[PDB]
Amino acid sequence: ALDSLALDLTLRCGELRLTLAELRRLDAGTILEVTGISPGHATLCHGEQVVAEGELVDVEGRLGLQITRLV
Amino acid sequence: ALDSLALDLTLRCGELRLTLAELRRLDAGTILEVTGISPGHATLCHGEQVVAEGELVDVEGRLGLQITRLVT
Amino acid sequence: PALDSLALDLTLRCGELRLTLAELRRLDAGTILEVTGISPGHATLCHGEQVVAEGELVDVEGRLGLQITRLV
Amino acid sequence: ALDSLALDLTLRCGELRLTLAELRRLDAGTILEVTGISPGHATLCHGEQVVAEGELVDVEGRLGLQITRLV
Repeated sequence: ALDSLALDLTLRCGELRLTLAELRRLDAGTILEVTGISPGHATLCHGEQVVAEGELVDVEGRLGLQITRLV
Repeated sequence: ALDSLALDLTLRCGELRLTLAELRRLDAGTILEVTGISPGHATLCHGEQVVAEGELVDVEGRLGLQITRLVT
Repeated sequence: PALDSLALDLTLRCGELRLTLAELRRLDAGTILEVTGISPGHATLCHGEQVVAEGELVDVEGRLGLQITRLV
Repeated sequence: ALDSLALDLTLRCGELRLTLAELRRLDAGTILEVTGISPGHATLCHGEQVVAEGELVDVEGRLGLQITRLV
């Protein structure tokens, strides 16, 4: 009777800090380096809490997340 | 001095909805369908708010975000 | 500001060297010339002969990138 | 004019266009993508005139330009 509770989850595929002044100054075409993550890796999140780890995969041209570890 | 505010940003590579039951049935190997983003793309987020859109790139093995648009 | 829209043709500069006309005449394929001004992996961003930024050369999926280390 | 004339040459290892507004807005740590060149390639220039092409080489820690084509 709560098993049916629907959770909005997001894929967190990197983390970084910028100052507000830095963020205001970003232009299209510039690349931000996002250290701390293996490229294509994503964490499955509810808000700030991690629920699962995964890899971004191609599914017939669509984006999929293949779960590698439940957390 | 507010320009000096350090913001914790995330790269968001999509979203999905799962019930508590589904989240409980979830195991290694399961492929979940992702919505809200074209593949190879990501948004730059402060909490739940988008501040930019971009494309994921590889920079000598490190992940990069090539900004395509600032949400301003 | 109207001058903000000014398109500048900037150059990546990977150092410099001085040759006499005789030397440049003698210069054949395969010769390695010593470079001054930068150490390997570095470049300046240049407008004409004016340095406007310094940075590091990176590879972006087979493309050249300049990672800015300082704006001048 | 004589063979003893000394030319100040530069290594051009890429070209790009930014507006002044874009250039004003650049921050340390951001990456600019420089299309139209193979990484490590450089042209040897007198002003805006190409006199040679080559590859950037590391020789015992020191930067060199290995000449591939004379112009």
